[PDB]
Amino acid sequence: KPQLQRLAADADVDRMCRLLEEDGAFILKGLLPFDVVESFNRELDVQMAIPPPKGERLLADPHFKYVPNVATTCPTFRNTVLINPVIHAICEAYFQRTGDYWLSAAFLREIESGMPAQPFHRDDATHPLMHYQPLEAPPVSLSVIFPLTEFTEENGATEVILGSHRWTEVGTPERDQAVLATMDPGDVLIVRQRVVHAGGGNRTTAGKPRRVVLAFFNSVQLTPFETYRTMPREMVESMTVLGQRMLGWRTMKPSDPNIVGINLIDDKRLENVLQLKAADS
Amino acid sequence: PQLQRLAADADVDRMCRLLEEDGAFILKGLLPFDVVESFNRELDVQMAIPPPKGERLLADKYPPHFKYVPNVATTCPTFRNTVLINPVIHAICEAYFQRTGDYWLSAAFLREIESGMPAQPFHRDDATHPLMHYQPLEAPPVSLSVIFPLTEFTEENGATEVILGSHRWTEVGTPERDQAVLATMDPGDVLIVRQRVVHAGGGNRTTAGKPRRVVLAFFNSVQLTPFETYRTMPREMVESMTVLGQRMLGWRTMKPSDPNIVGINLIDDKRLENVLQLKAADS
Ligand SMILES: [Fe+3]
Ligand SMILES: [Fe+3]
Repeated sequence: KPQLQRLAADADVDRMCRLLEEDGAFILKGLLPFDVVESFNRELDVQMAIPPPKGERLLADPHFKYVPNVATTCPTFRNTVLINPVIHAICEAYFQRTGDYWLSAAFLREIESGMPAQPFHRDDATHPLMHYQPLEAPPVSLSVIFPLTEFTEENGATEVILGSHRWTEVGTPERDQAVLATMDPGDVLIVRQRVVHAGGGNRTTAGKPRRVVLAFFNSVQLTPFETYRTMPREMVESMTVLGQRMLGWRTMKPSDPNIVGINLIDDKRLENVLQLKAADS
Repeated sequence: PQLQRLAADADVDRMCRLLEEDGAFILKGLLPFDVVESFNRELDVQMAIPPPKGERLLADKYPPHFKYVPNVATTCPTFRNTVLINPVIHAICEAYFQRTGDYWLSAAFLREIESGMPAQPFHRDDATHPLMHYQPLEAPPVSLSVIFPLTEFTEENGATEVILGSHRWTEVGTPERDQAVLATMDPGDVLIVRQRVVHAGGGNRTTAGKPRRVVLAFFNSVQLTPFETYRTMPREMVESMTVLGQRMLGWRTMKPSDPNIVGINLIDDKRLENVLQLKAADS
């Protein structure tokens, strides 16, 4: 059975665009260097060791290891991963027809041993209107998936069904229709909108849990799952322009027919109203 | 067949159906005179202020006669404290968005059509979020146009031209203007227009007098990014609004329908309003 294509991180972007439309997913080898993976990994270690908050936990409410909006608490992600050029070439190619995109969410998941796999699904629950968008419409969401442990047959490599974005419905596909996204930390799995998939769970009996970071880039038309308006100003101005843009701190622009933009106020750009500085401005 | 006019106390089920059938209707005398009146007074203060000389994203694209006050919620207490939380408007919205879930205010701004501007083309309110163009008619609606005449609407001053049922058309095309019926209203009335209905601003034939004045509010599914972002309102202003008002303007976590079980516009796995420890006049 045809497997997921592995690609060198410096591969030409049009093949990745091509692959997204043909297979619906692909893998980049060694996009993030080891030291970058290492820092992010110890930054996330801090948040995991931070005691549990007592209020309500909207998504956490058995054992659900999970760090939300890692961009506010993980400098490596905020300052390096989020702005990674290869990622954004893909995005610009992919969001060609829809226009500006930004970060709807990026959060950590750990999968303990002996957890059942996911059921096959499409990433269309956060914005259910996507369920009704036809395949031909301009895509408005892109799943980017960072392994931070080994992804193996054993621990539950992500399962993808290639080409399945062409289906009208998910239905009940069989596990042996999927292929495995086995990768090493530093690699990245990129999944097109409408592609059917499932996390593998974890069938190790005893051992370290599989750790994945899930990033969702959507058209700026879609409301971000996580709002970054509470980030302190000084933290925001320490980011590059592109980083500020991805986190909803600037005015954006869906493609024409929208000739004006979005996320604006007083008929001005938000960043100008806020007198916003940036690492690279 | 003309747009049906209904009393403000009309039954909501009947209104919802009219949106499926006709696509638009009108509420007569929804806002009392004092509300219309003081809303107008607050507007004239903004019209008295010369437009900025910085960049102006929407105005600059129009000619230098564009009369426009953006996001009136930030400068018109009457809209922010009364009109925007109107019980009838929200009874309609709760029904219209039943299948998509929580909604909020993408935009609410002022237009003034001076004497002598020609007819606006027949369009649909689907340019801000073009993804709306591709949704099937069967999909849960995600956007709703609420139209507030602040002056008299008549055929001479270009009452809104609406084409009933035109949401079921596959294309817009280029229809001629006698296919449309007119939304002649008095101030205090409201024109409710469903997603995908074809319509146009008529223009202004009058040679003198007051420009036709309208406030257009767009209630969208919370899945859709608000056009106007109200995150720069001073906190004190926000906390003097009702909870509902705060939800309308993005200051609280909202919830799209299932299969979204979590919500949207939250942070630290918590509700935005709780992270902010945000009070409200009725909290
Ligand atoms: Fe998924
Ligand atoms: Fe319109």
